[PDB]
Amino acid sequence: MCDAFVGTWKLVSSENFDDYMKEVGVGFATRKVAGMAKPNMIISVNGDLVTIRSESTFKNTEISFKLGVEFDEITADDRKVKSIITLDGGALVQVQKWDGKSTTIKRKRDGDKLVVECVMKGVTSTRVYERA
Repeated sequence: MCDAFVGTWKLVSSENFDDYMKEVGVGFATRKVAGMAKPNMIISVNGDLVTIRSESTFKNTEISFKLGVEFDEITADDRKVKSIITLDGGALVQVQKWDGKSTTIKRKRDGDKLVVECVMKGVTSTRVYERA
């Protein structure tokens, strides 16, 4: 399950992430630190349970989830959200909902890349990772 996503991924490019974070509501200082971070993303699967870790000097976070089962999450910027992650067309699609708001984070395999597209109210950020 989700075999293609398994690995340790290193950030190679980031586009429009500051604007994305502004739209989400991330504070100025936090945006500054999060933006200069070069996280690794470590994805693993154990049976039906997927784990995604994000590691950097900014923060270390981890989520463990089952596809299609809503779960509670504290994000790296300290929002308490309800998250649902689905596999749609080979892409892992995560929707986070909080305070009447929503954002979508799509993780897709493209060649030897993992491409992460984050969208909120039509503001989009794209982060590309490659295997470490």
